[PDB]
Amino acid sequence: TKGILGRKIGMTQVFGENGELIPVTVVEAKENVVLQKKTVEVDGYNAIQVGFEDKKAYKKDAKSNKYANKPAEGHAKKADAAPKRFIREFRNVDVDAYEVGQEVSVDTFVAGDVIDVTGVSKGKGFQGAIKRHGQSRGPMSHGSHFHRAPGSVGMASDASRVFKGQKMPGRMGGNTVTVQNLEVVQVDTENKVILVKGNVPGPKKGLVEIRTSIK
Amino acid sequence: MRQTFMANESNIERKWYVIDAEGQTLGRLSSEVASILRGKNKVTYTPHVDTGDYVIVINASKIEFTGNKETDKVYYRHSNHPGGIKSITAGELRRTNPERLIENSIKGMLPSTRLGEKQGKKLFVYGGAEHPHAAQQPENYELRG
Amino acid sequence: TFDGNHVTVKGPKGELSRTLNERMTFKQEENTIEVVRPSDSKEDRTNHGTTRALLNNMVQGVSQGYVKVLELVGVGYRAQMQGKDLILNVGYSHPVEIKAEENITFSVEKNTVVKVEGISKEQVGALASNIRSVRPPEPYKGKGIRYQGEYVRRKEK
Amino acid sequence: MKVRPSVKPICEKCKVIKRKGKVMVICENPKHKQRQ
RNA sequence: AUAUGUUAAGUGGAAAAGGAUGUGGCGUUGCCCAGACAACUAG
RNA sequence: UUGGCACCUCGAUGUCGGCUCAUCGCAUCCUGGGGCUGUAGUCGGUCCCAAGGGUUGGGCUGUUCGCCCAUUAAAGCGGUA
RNA sequence: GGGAUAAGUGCUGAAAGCAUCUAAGCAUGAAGCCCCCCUCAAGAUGAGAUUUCCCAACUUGGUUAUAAGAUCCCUCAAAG
Ligand SMILES: [Mg+2]
Ligand SMILES: [Mg+2]
Ligand SMILES: [Mg+2]
Ligand SMILES: [Mg+2]
Ligand SMILES: [Mg+2]
Ligand SMILES: [Mg+2]
Ligand SMILES: [Mg+2]
Ligand SMILES: [Mg+2]
Ligand SMILES: [Mg+2]
Ligand SMILES: [Mg+2]
Ligand SMILES: [Mg+2]
Ligand SMILES: [Mg+2]
Ligand SMILES: [Mg+2]
Ligand SMILES: [Mg+2]
Ligand SMILES: [Mg+2]
Ligand SMILES: [Mg+2]
Ligand SMILES: [Mg+2]
Ligand SMILES: [Mg+2]
Ligand SMILES: [Mg+2]
Ligand SMILES: [Mg+2]
Ligand SMILES: [Mg+2]
Ligand SMILES: [Mg+2]
Ligand SMILES: [Mg+2]
Ligand SMILES: [Mg+2]
Ligand SMILES: [Mg+2]
Ligand SMILES: [Mg+2]
Ligand SMILES: [Mn+2]
Ligand SMILES: [Mn+2]
Ligand SMILES: [Mn+2]
Ligand SMILES: [Mn+2]
Ligand SMILES: [Mn+2]
Ligand SMILES: [Mn+2]
Ligand SMILES: [Mn+2]
Ligand SMILES: [Mn+2]
Ligand SMILES: [Mn+2]
Ligand SMILES: [Mn+2]
Ligand SMILES: [Mn+2]
Ligand SMILES: [Mn+2]
Ligand SMILES: [Mn+2]
Ligand SMILES: [Mn+2]
Ligand SMILES: [Mn+2]
Ligand SMILES: [Mn+2]
Ligand SMILES: [Mn+2]
Ligand SMILES: [Mn+2]
Ligand SMILES: [Mn+2]
Ligand SMILES: [Mn+2]
Ligand SMILES: [Mn+2]
Repeated sequence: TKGILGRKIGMTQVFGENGELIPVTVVEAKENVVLQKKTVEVDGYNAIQVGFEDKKAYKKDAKSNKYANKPAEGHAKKADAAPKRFIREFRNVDVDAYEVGQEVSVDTFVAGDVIDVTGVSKGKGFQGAIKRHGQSRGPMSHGSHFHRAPGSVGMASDASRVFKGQKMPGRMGGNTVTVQNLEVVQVDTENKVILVKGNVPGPKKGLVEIRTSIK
Repeated sequence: MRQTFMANESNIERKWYVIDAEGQTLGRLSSEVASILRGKNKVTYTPHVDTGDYVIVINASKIEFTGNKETDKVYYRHSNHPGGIKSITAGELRRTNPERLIENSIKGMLPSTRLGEKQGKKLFVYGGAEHPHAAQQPENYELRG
Repeated sequence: TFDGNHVTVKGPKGELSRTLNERMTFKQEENTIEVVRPSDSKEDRTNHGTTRALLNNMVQGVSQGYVKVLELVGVGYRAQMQGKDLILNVGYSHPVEIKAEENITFSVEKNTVVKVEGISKEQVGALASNIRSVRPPEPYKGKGIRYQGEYVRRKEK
Repeated sequence: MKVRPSVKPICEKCKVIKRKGKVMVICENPKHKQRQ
């Protein structure tokens, strides 16, 4: 069990020993530091809180999130770290190896390791039924005045509401998605890059959390 | 409108009591406690206000059943989603979270009216034998009849 | 031999081992006792008769235990181990793990002849019900794990 | 077990008994069992 | 609440022909210490 | 289902079949677990448990049905105006 | 993978000297039941927890600006 945070840089090919052509997503994990140890003792459960990418300066008196605020300052300073821009827990770690101040580094993931990867899923807008649930369209032609409408939405006078399940248009792109069982392909310790077999759900520059596969 | 005492919030005091479920039938402990909770027990009872005392029921785990119903009496629940009824739980409730078995069971014998609602919020059921609420200094109370 | 402990009529036999519940609420008699037929009052007579029966079945096997014998009437036959009979039985394409140390359960090895070797007839009847459970007596060429002395009806291909 | 509303012994080896709250035949013949 | 019994199915808190060593009452009877039911030994 | 009755609606409760979207029952078509078998094996018949999921594309007909061609593990039956 | 179960298969067992899976008590057993798997979720008013941040002047409970902290407004997009 292990995990690291990382920014999705994008996709490329790479070549197997057999000439096998393996699509790859390039994840990048510069500068993750453990920030807090969550024990059953105080926090009630077990977790390692890792702080991803580095961010600026001090309670510097200005507009952006780019600059850390006093609460962050104190949280990072309890960990002797510069303030970080993404922070996540991993429960299901080894919770004892891991002392608070330390870096995690890419080298923890070894090539051929199979993993699960979390991350929020790109982002379509308010979307129609045919795009959002795949539903077949009505006929064009043959006099139809039906194309992209979600169908009948219910019964007659018996189910006299619309059932709570019903699926219809709206926002598409949120929702965290994790995808199961992907090989680590290489790990490039020089740039902190790590190659992942297949595609991980981001947009681009999306934060993704790689962790050791479950099942 | 000759005479008839009505208890004000000025004119009312709320006592705390602890009940040992251990050794009792579910329904009988339930009804006795519900009357305790509604104040239906003081001579100064008055309907439009919460006249009741606090009840902490203890060792909820040891509550018992009469019939062959540890297995035969199911609780249902529906999620307001289609076909999302949930048959689950029998005297399995008494196994995990019996605090709710006693809680909901007692609470089903109070009126469904905001007063009755506040009244239900005066109960405290612990499967173990050790309430947090020692500071309220509850008096131990024996089940009548 | 004639040694058994008592308290709240839930008392271990002094030889080897025991521990058991009683249904309580019943007339009881020392040593062998009797009256499986009737006691106490009402149709609880059945229950008490099961009590006398259980304790009697208990004392009967503590000095001389009863052991079921199982014969493997097929071309395959189980080997042995210090905690298992190693049932490579019939021809299912793998050996199965088996057995437990609970109370006392001995192994056996005699080229297709095995035995539970417990104390009380309930534990023996159980571990052997399951030792015989792994394959069944298919009534043609009669093949399969078989309790010794069992009727095993057959039929025509 | 043949599963029927009616339950009577099948043959003069058969015996009737309750077993789950259900009356059942026990004829010893494999194709003569019953349980209402 | 009281006194005496019943019911173990939640019967109570839906249903029939038909089916069952489910239990309770009330009777009438044939074999029983000359040994019977059942079990076990002998055709 | 075909009906009987005429209790709601005649100052209006749109109607067959398809299309879109489904939802539920179990008297289960497939799949999972078993009993009996006139069950050797491979298949099957029949009953029992089980409703999680699944349950096809065409020719003819407005068709629902139905026959047929070709596939499928299977090409389930009913409720929801 | 684990737990409990159905039909079923049984073990021990009297009522009913036998016999019987059952009434006491045990063991086994399904794509189904629960946990496991994925997302949501403290308006869970039962409103939870952890870490860090800020910290007074006036007062006949309060009053007013401020701090931590944001937002308006402005350049934007991976968001809409
Ligand atoms: Mg468009
Ligand atoms: Mg109980
Ligand atoms: Mg609890
Ligand atoms: Mg209401
Ligand atoms: Mg039937
Ligand atoms: Mg059973
Ligand atoms: Mg009812
Ligand atoms: Mg009639
Ligand atoms: Mg009847
Ligand atoms: Mg009678
Ligand atoms: Mg009678
Ligand atoms: Mg007479
Ligand atoms: Mg729709
Ligand atoms: Mg049928
Ligand atoms: Mg189904
Ligand atoms: Mg579904
Ligand atoms: Mg077709
Ligand atoms: Mg064909
Ligand atoms: Mg098949
Ligand atoms: Mg059809
Ligand atoms: Mg349908
Ligand atoms: Mg168990
Ligand atoms: Mg809120
Ligand atoms: Mg509050
Ligand atoms: Mg909150
Ligand atoms: Mg503008
Ligand atoms: Mn289409
Ligand atoms: Mn139009
Ligand atoms: Mn058009
Ligand atoms: Mn309409
Ligand atoms: Mn009485
Ligand atoms: Mn009923
Ligand atoms: Mn009748
Ligand atoms: Mn009609
Ligand atoms: Mn009319
Ligand atoms: Mn008329
Ligand atoms: Mn009108
Ligand atoms: Mn109208
Ligand atoms: Mn069925
Ligand atoms: Mn089958
Ligand atoms: Mn279906
Ligand atoms: Mn199990
Ligand atoms: Mn016996
Ligand atoms: Mn909070
Ligand atoms: Mn003051
Ligand atoms: Mn500020
Ligand atoms: Mn860009």
